[PDB]
Amino acid sequence: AGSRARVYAEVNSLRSREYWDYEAHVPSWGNQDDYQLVRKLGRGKYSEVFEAINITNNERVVVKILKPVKKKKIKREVKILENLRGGTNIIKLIDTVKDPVSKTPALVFEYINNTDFKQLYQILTDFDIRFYMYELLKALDYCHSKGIMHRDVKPHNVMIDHQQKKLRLIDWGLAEFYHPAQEYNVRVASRYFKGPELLVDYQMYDYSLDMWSLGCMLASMIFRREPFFHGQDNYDQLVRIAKVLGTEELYGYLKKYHIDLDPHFNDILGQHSRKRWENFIHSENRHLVSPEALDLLDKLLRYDHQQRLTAKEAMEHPYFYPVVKEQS
Ligand SMILES: OCCCn1nnc2c(Br)c(Br)c(Br)c(Br)c21
Ligand SMILES: NCCc1ccc(Cl)c(Cl)c1
Ligand SMILES: NCCc1ccc(Cl)c(Cl)c1
Ligand SMILES: [Cl-]
Ligand SMILES: [Cl-]
Ligand code: NA
Ligand code: NA
Repeated sequence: AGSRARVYAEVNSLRSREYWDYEAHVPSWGNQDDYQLVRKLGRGKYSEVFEAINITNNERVVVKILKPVKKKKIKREVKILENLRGGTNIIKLIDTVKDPVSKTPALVFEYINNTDFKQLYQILTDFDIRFYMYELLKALDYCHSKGIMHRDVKPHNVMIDHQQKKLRLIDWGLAEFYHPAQEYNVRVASRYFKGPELLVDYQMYDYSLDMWSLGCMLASMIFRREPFFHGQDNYDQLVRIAKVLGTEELYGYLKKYHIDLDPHFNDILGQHSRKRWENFIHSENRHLVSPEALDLLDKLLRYDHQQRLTAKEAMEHPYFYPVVKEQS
């Protein structure tokens, strides 16, 4: 009874228990021998990712081989991906497979030809940013409507094929089901994309965490400061936020939710006014900034997770009118 989501709060309760009870999920594990690994694409604490070919039909795919130890987390990611099947701009899980001898599991995803935006021919326009942000919001509205928080929204988890104009939200390994009043682990998201709720150890968070991360991406793309809030560690991350949003405003948020603040913060927060968003504009980013971009940003990068726009409200904002008009 501390906080709950403004949208989609009871949606899992209204579904069959099997929908959200991922520990009870029994995946159907197909045969990894149908896939030929071509090249390594990346590696994380829990997985490694390869480009591959399905030798039975010549399809190019991505294979994520899972370090098999933590079976509950595997079931969680599999069930979430199955629940999100067909969702707009969510990476498509094609199959769940195992090495038939070792039984190590892997996930097979659709291929996306991921653009490196550091190495571009013409770099992003105002319309490009509006377009891709709208496409990303479609994925977040979809997963939130499906009762799921992504909890790791960041540029590297948003694949964009800038030639075909295709966007996919990937890496659902940290995603969870939202249940009202549930207390969640705050050790989620990338440092630069962690919401203030995580940084102050507030466990009763919801889908609005992803909307903070989204806002951080919007700020970095319109202002060209990437990442926008560049903490040196989790403590400094909150200081970077407070230098923009203000310290008195932080304390008002903490008071509202009765949040205890780790006293190490007292020695590092200092005192900071809330800054005007227009302060971030200069000649190198002016062409990407508009009154409507700043109004949207202001409504996403708020301490109070409850008062941030939902993904749908964000999609409805005038910033996206040119996108909706072109899409019609
Ligand atoms: O869902 C976790 C996925 C991990 N992961 N890491 N790098 C990826 C790239 Br490049 C592409 Br293309 C795709 Br498709 C996926 Br899938 C990738
Ligand atoms: N968290 C997954 C990050 C990741 C790893 C590899 C690739 Cl190729 C991409 Cl796009 C993104
Ligand atoms: N890896 C692509 C990250 C990215 C870049 C630009 C935009 Cl506008 C978005 Cl939504 C996402
Ligand atoms: Cl959790
Ligand atoms: Cl700053
Ligand atoms: Na898809
Ligand atoms: Na802390």
